[PDB]
Amino acid sequence: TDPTLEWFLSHCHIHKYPSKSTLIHQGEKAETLYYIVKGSVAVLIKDEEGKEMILFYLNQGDFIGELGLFEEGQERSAWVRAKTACEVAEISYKKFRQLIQVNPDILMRLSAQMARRLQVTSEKVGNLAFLDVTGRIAQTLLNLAKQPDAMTHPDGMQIKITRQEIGQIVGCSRETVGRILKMLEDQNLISAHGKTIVVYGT
Amino acid sequence: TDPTLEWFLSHCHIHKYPSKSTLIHQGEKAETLYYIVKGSVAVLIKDEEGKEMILFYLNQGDFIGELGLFEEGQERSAWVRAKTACEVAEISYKKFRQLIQVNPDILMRLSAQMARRLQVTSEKVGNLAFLDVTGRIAQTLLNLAKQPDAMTHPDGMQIKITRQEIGQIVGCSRETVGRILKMLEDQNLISAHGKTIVVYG
Ligand SMILES: Nc1ncnc2c1ncn2[C@@H]1O[C@@H]2COP(=O)(O)O[C@H]2[C@H]1O
Ligand SMILES: Nc1ncnc2c1ncn2[C@@H]1O[C@@H]2COP(=O)(O)O[C@H]2[C@H]1O
Ligand SMILES: Nc1ncnc2c1ncn2[C@@H]1O[C@@H]2COP(=O)(O)O[C@H]2[C@H]1O
Ligand SMILES: Nc1ncnc2c1ncn2[C@@H]1O[C@@H]2COP(=O)(O)O[C@H]2[C@H]1O
Repeated sequence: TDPTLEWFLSHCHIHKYPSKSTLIHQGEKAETLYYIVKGSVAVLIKDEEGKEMILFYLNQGDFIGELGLFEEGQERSAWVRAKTACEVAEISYKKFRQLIQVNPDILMRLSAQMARRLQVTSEKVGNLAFLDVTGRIAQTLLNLAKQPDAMTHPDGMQIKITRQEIGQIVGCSRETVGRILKMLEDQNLISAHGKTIVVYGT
Repeated sequence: TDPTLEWFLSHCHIHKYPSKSTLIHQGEKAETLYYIVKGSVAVLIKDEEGKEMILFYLNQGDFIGELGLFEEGQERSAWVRAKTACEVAEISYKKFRQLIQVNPDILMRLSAQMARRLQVTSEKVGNLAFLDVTGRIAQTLLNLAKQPDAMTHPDGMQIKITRQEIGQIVGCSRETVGRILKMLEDQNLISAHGKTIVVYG
């Protein structure tokens, strides 16, 4: 098994949250670090009109609220809401700074996740800068197809995903998502089989 | 004037890069960490057609090429180009991982810069998703006029930047930048005094 996590978790409080609950309130003062024992979450930023953007999906095995760890007086950089019911560990920054001196691997794992997040977020900047809505929705589909949650299909990878949520990822209305998907079918690039979406040539 | 940082540099091998040189190409196998002693660099990504986007500006006191540190077999995720002449400290991941075990403070310092970079890059995501090109150019000029290299001017603040570099930051053609600037002058919000730009306010 993993003694390091075990060791890490023995210094945490664990708490459970129902689906759709807000784990992190943007703007708040950061003093605590979190680790997802079970579940999945969305990280998201808002427009001044209430519009929500989904930055990132995090799951079992992810730290959360780590960005304020390295400087005192930081505030949460974004919102995090419980995608499913979650089981979440919690430890203060101070205590977590102490664990680091005993075993820096826990910091390595955390920074490993920051590095990954930075790479992917950077790619998202690129999509936003270089691609129109159509292009962005295509890359979004290709990426979801590459996920392990992607069911295998004769014609390609099969994903299940809401239009609304596709909109929150690329930054457009769900109506716009729908019209674009319908065009991608016509172009014979995907299929919209009721619930799922089959991404051809994946 | 910093015990840990010197301690860190003492293990580094220094290299100098002339302006406009590329320290890191995207795709390379990551096996080295960098630290900027002097100078400034641009981190950027290219598009399949060659269009360039500036992700971040890094300066004296910034690690570079740290994203490949935590997993092996990784590849450099972007290009880093010398914006000026640079004095850069360098060290292998292998030897760097040992510095961590000896003193994890050096990791905390590294990780602290990574944290900031994620916040600012997520902010950029917001910028691009919620603001039209006009919006982004305005915001950009403001941010530039709040810089320390922002010379002072009686009408406001003055900055020196090309339209090319403005489009690389906000993601538009240099012909788009020009057109938007003309409009900002029309609104008496800036002045195109040749090379430089006066930002009223
Ligand atoms: N671009 C991103 N990719 C992944 N996780 C993010 C991103 N932006 C913010 N987060 C997470 O959102 C959390 C909310 O507040 P913190 O800044 O405390 O810590 C944050 C990060 O863990
Ligand atoms: N630039 C944008 N234009 C429209 N909706 C956006 C934008 N950026 C983010 N969104 C969000 O994306 C969501 C997708 O579908 P909704 O109609 O539910 O509501 C949408 C908005 O909240
Ligand atoms: N969004 C970003 N903000 C700051 N620095 C970045 C960003 N994206 C990439 N870099 C730097 O670009 C470097 C090039 O390759 P690495 O992945 O080795 O390490 C990278 C980071 O140091
Ligand atoms: N979406 C974009 N459209 C056009 N140029 C872009 C875009 N995103 C980044 N760029 C870059 O921005 C640069 C600014 O001026 P150029 O026309 O010289 O070349 C441009 C491109 O390399």
